[PDB]
Amino acid sequence: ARTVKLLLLGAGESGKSTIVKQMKIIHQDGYSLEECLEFIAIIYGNTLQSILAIVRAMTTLNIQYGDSARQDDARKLMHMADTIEEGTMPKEMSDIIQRLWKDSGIQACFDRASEYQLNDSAGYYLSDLERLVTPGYVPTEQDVLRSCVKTTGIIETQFSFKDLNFRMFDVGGLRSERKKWIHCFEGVTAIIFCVALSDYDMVLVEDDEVNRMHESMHLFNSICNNKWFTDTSIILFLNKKDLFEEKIKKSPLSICFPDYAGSNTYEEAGNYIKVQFLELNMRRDVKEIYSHMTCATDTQNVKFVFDAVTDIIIKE
Amino acid sequence: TENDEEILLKYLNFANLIMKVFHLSYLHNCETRRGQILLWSGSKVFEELT
Amino acid sequence: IRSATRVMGGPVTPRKGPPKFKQRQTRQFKSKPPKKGVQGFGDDIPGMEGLGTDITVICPWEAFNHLELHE
Amino acid sequence: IRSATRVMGGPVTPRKGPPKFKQRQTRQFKSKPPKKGVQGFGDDIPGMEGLGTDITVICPWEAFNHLELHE
Amino acid sequence: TFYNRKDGKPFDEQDEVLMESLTQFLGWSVLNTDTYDKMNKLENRKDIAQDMVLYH
Amino acid sequence: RKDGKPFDEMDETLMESLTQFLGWSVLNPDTYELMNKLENRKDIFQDMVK
Ligand SMILES: Nc1nc2c(ncn2[C@@H]2O[C@H](COP(=O)(O)OP(=O)(O)OP(=O)(O)O)[C@@H](O)[C@H]2O)c(=O)[nH]1
Repeated sequence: ARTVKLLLLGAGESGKSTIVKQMKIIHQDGYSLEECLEFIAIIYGNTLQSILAIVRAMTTLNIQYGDSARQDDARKLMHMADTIEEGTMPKEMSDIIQRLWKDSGIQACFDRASEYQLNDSAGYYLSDLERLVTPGYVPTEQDVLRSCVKTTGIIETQFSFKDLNFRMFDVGGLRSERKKWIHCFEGVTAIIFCVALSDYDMVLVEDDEVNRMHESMHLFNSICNNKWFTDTSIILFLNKKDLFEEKIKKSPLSICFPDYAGSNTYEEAGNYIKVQFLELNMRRDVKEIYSHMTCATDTQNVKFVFDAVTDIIIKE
Repeated sequence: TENDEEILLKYLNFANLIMKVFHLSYLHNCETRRGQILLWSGSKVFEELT
Repeated sequence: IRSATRVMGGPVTPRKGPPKFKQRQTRQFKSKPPKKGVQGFGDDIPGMEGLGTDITVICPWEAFNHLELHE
Repeated sequence: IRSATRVMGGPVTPRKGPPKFKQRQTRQFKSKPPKKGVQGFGDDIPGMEGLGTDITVICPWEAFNHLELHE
Repeated sequence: TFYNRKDGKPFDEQDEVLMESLTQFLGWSVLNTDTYDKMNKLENRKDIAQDMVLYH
Repeated sequence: RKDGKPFDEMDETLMESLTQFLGWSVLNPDTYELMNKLENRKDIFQDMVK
């Protein structure tokens, strides 16, 4: 009412800025009708980089192409993609990409995507590359909210609800960008922390031998029990529940948490991870923390949870 | 006198025990790291020729 | 006599069933989950706990955590 | 700051002399002499503190330990 | 395969780690036994080429 | 050292074992040079017969 100051932080590459987009574009100031202006170049770059990285990792993982002739195609690509402009996908590119994806050898590498680094949304994109390459394509809103870009600077967002004045800040999730968090620490009313549920068998970009769940837990425990934010409250968010639902059956939980036992379901391990993410709080009854699942690309759950969050902020 | 020697040799059993378990922990603390560094360096010296 | 357990052949067991064997150790990491409440002998070795780096670099703001938000 | 020793800034010594530096070790013999004294914590490790592999090879007759003179 | 302990007690958790680190090291060590064969083939190919040069 | 106390025996043995391993592991970089010379010599002598 008088003022509300929200800060968004969490592990890098967790979908923090997807919430900023899913709020601003959907609700206040209207959507971006001329979305192509940026989305063309952005999606073209993403779809090119993904299929470049997969073929670069093919040699490292020693998987051999399904067919002999395929060995030629990739080479051509790696030569003809260097001298191309940005935000352009000529037919010579699309034909090669579709032919390469039409193989039983690349599937072997794509099944094991934990070892190396690829963008997660790319698996949805490239399958319909033709839809992009056809002239006049204007992206769908679901396709609009699955783009990817590095949230780097501090940006002010003004949500509106319950007749309040809102100011939302967000910051980069890399180690270097963590210095900038100190400026916005002073004089806040609430804090929001973001966690990605899918990343229990991955590694950091900066450091190749550090797990991601452990990194998130160590980041959380530091500010959770600090006295600078004793007065304020903390709101926890869980993203990427869809890929979590997909993956959780594929691989065990023993790799991340060594002493787990049982059989994994979409809900059996959820309470496991939540209780292990909330035990770190020192003040057991002095302060309370709330965590909610969330699919950032969707809008139904966003509407379900954001209004309740704002109401809980109001209640105090 | 000698009685004080008897007293010392009687009440030194509560320190012969405290000081000895403080010594074993140090040896354990060093052996663990000596094993670990050899294993992790052997991981990285057998990856490629260079 | 009979060793007070009344068994002489070999180890006996109440249960029966199919054997279960262990999986190999494929991937390794330098990291462990943050520490629990209580500690015992042999749980302070440098380099065997944490993320391999001091907490200062991961959380720079925690450096001067003594001074409050006034400044 | 009393410090209980009246010294600050660095350790002190009764006497000083020219430095002496340790020498490397090359041969690295396997075996050890037979063990005497009280045991204490931190001993009886199987591989170490022993000569060769087993007693039997060193003293082949020692197998007939329980037997008397006459046989 | 390891077939019997000397104390009398069965194998337990510590022995598995002790006898698994050794096999991990010996598994990693085959790079040298591959490089050996690669060098032993390069040498022979060079000798054959030298003889073919010498004939002409 | 990160405790304020000087090095002693149990920190001499650890870093002596580390350097022993590093000294033994110099066999690999030499074979790299031997390979990169054998291959070139083979190429020269195979281009002489053509
Ligand atoms: N499949 C799936 N992907 C998601 C979901 N939520 C977020 N993402 C992914 O998150 C990406 C956007 O996250 P980022 O742009 O990296 O935003 P961020 O969390 O602030 O991380 P940085 O930008 O690196 O600071 C999108 O490209 C999506 O692929 C989800 O619910 N499901």
